Amino acid sequence: PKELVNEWSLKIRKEMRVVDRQIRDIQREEEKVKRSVKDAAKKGQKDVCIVLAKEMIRSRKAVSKLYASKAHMNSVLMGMKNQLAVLSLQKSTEVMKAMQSLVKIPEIQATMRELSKEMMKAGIIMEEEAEMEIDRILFEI
Repeated sequence: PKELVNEWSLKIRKEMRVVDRQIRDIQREEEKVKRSVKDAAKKGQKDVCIVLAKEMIRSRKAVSKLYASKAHMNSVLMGMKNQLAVLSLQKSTEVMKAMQSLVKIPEIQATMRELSKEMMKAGIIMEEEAEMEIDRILFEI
């Protein structure tokens, strides 16, 4: 199954773009929240700042989880590079676990699980102090 790899690669790579895109937006959005946060600071609106702040943390986590996804994707792409050399299809216990952590990202969430079948077939398988992070970013901006 050399034919499969080439397509899968492409699919995987295509989701990678979605991932870059989604990040590009979240960041474009943080540019803005940053400004608001400042404005609200200058006008002494504490509650607007705290709130927007939670918006910011939420973003950072969002983006991070995304870059983590990009990694997982590359692990899987690598596994594809490999599958080419492994004289057939061997059960790369690597591209197993990555594609198990990948079927849990909203946007790529759907497809992945379907690629996971195509593969599994005849081949491979207290944040209570996060009330301190906000107070941090406020300061950090």
